Amino acid sequence: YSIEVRTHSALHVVKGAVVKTAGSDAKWTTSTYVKGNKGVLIVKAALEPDKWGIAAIEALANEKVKENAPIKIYELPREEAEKMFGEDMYDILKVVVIEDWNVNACNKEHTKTTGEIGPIKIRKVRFRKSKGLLEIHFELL
Repeated sequence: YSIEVRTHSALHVVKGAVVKTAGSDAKWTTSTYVKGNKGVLIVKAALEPDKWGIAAIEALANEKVKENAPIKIYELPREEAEKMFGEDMYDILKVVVIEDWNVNACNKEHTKTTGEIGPIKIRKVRFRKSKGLLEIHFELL
């Protein structure tokens, strides 16, 4: 797999890892970004994490990677998708679903399973109190 195909599949894993810890406080992904082996996820959240709740994310991320879960893909019509899933899928349709972790209508090339992507390490986490946003830098090995 390409260095960025992997990277991009990580976005979904990291996202689900965020949802697990933050719960409802992960309001939505405002944006993402990919460059080489390095990625950035930006989420709208009320409060900021506490070092523990940052290691927890890198941990949940890597845990999902270590259980080599299938990155399920559905190419469904405009509707039908919405009945099967719903609001939780937005930021014909191409929907990427990591069972019980993340549902996302992404439109790019992904690895087949979480294993392929490999180890995820969180580099830096920035919070903007001004805007209510959480920025999460990471890269693969």
